[PDB]
Amino acid sequence: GLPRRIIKETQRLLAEPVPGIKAEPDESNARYFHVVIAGPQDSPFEGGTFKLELFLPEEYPMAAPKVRFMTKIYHPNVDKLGRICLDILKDKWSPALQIRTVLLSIQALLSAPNPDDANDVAEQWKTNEAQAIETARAWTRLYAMN
Amino acid sequence: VKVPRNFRLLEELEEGQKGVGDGTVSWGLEDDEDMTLTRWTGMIIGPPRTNYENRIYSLKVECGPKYPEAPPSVRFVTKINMNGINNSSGMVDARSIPVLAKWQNSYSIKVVLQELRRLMMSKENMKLPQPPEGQTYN
Repeated sequence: GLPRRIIKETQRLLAEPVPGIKAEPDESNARYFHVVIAGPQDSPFEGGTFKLELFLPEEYPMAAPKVRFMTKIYHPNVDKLGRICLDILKDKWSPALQIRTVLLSIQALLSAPNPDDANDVAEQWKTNEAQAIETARAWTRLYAMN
Repeated sequence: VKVPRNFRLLEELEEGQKGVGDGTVSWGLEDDEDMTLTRWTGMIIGPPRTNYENRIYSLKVECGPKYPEAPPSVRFVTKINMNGINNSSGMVDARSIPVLAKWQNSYSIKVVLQELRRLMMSKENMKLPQPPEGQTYN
């Protein structure tokens, strides 16, 4: 049976959305969510709209939700297949947390990136921040506007 | 539990990196930066006590936009004489391979490659004359 917790979280997402975030369940799959996060004001991603997908696996909420960026983005925490490096999506998940926490955390990651982890983009952000920010802006113009 | 394509193929990527125990089949992305997760490579070691024995077969597997609802496409790069494999293009005829002919959405790249390996084990294939080792299709 579909866990009551998933039904209630879905209702809550529809009734009280997170500002700057759209999140809707897939018509064919109640465990599958289509998410859009607006690029935060004053960040390198300002003006962009970023598509993500989220999936609630069998053992949710004991296991974390899985989340993938679908829109190409230049960010210390997002690898080349869109996988997100975020502690509460791995080690630090707990059933005390919920979908809304994950969505707010990703928005927060975009608003003010923190490059300490380890990968080429994080390294650029640490030692050549100006270029990293310009590249993130360029990719927002190129991939997050249409 | 239905796993949507974009998450299923990331699972299959991690499983392929982990590999099966004995290395008799393997799979991975053709381009490990391919966001669409569409084009994969496969590897089958020819089974023992057959005319395929010990030979390394390289394959190309395509997981289209409707995978895993729709079966993947499969092509041998290494030339192989085996029922269902076109002897000039290496393409695998889905009608000839039960796992593809009767595809179900719980199947996976691993399952397809293991099925092809089991089929090289069959009475109909195991004694088929084979081309000189190493040959490939145009």
